[PDB]
Amino acid sequence: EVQLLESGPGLVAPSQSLSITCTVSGFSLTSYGVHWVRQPPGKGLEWLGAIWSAGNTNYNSALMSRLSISRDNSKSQVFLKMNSLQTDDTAMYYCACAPIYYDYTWFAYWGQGTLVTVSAAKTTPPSVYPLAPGSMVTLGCLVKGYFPEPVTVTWNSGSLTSGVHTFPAVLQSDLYTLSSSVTVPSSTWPSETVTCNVAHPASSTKVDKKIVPR
Amino acid sequence: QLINTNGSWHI
Amino acid sequence: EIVLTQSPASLAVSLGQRATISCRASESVDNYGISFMNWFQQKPGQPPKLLIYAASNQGSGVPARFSGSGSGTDFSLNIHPMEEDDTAMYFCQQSKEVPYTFGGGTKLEIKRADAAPTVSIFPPSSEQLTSGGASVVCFLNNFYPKDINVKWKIDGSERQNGVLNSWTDQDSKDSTYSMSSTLTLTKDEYERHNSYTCEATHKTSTSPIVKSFNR
Repeated sequence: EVQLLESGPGLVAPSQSLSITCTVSGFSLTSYGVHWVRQPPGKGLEWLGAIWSAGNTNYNSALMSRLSISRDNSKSQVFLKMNSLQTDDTAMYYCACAPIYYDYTWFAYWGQGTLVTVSAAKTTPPSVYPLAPGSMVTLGCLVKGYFPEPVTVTWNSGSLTSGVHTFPAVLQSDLYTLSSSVTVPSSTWPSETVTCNVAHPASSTKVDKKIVPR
Repeated sequence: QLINTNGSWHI
Repeated sequence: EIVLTQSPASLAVSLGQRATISCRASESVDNYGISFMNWFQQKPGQPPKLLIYAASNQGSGVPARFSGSGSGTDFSLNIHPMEEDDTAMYFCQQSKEVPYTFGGGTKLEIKRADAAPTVSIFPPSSEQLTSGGASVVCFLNNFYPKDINVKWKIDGSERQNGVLNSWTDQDSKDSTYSMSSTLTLTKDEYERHNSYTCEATHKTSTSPIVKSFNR
C-alpha cells in the first residue's frame, strides 16, 4: 500500500525558512522519484522539484535558488527546504511519487498535503459556539477567532455526514471565522444528541459542543 | 519500456 | 521550459452534455513515440487524482467518460456524459522533460436548474455573549445559481457593516451551493437593539425570504 504523509510547520514568519518531511511507506525510495508540488489558496499546481530514484535532484526554474530536496532512504523520508518565505509562498505543499516507469501509477499517490501560512501573526485557538434555533431542523457550529488555518469540523464524530455544509473560513483582523451547518430530521433532535467536533492542530485545540435547545 | 531513474526518459 | 496553456479558465456544463478542456504546449511533449501529457482531477480539500497518462491512457478508478486525446503540442480532455460528481478543478501536466510543468487549471461546474435557498437564522449563543461578542448567523442552503444577496437589518434598518459571507463549493450530488452570512457586533450594541433580520434575495423569488428574531 503506497502511502505518503507530509509534516510541516503550519505557520512560518516572513523571511524564515521552511522544512517539510514526506514520510513514505509501501515502496522504496531507491525505486521511485518523489516530487514536491504546491498550490496557493484557490490557485493552480506548481511543480517544485523531485528527487529521482537515483538520488539526484531537479527544481522549478524560477524557485531553484531557494529550494533544496534531499532524502534518507533508511528512514523512508524525503525532505523539502525553502529559504526566506514571503507571503507568495503561502500554499498547500504536497509530496507525490512516480516509479521509474511511465504507467498508471504516474503521480497516482499523493500525501494529503500540509498548509503553510506565511505570516507573523500569532497562533490563536478558536472559540466554538453552538448554533441552536431561536420536518427537518438545521443546527450549526460557529468556529470563531483562530489562526492559522486549518480547522476540522465533524458532527457526531463523523457518524453524521449527510446534510452537512462546512463553509470556507474568512479572514478578518488576522483571525479566521467559519461555520458548519447540519440538517437532520426534527424527530431526531433534540431527542438524540447532536455535537460538533472541532480540531485546530496549530493550537492543539480539540473541543466538542453539544447543540442544546435554547 | 520507458525508464526515468534520474530525470531523463530513455528506452 | 515547456509552458502549458490550459483553456477554458472555467465553464459549467449540464448533466449529460460534453465538457471539453484543452491544453496547448509551447513545444512538443512527444518523445519515443508517445506524448508525455497527463491530466488530473482535484476535488475540494483533496490532493489531485491522476485521470490520464500518456495523453490517452486511463488511470486506475477513472470512468470511461473521461477521455484524453492529442499529440505534439495540442491536447484535450473530454468528459461526456457529464455527471454531478465531475464538478472539480482539472489540470494538465507535461512530464517529457525537467522541469515538469502544469497548466493553469480549469474550474468545471454543473449547469442546472434554478433552486431557491432554504434560510435559517441563529441568535448569538449564551457562550459567546459571556465573552462580550455577539454574532448572528444566517445559513442559505442548497440554492442555484451561486449569485445571491443577503441584507441584514437591525430594528428594521439595513446594516451593511460587520457582515462576512462565505460560499461552499458546488455540491457533488445535487449541484447546489450554500452560503453563510455572519453579522458580528459588540455585546453592548447587540443588547441595545431588539429585532435582527436576514433577508435573502435570489432570482428564484419575487420577494426576499426573510428570517428574523427578537433578542
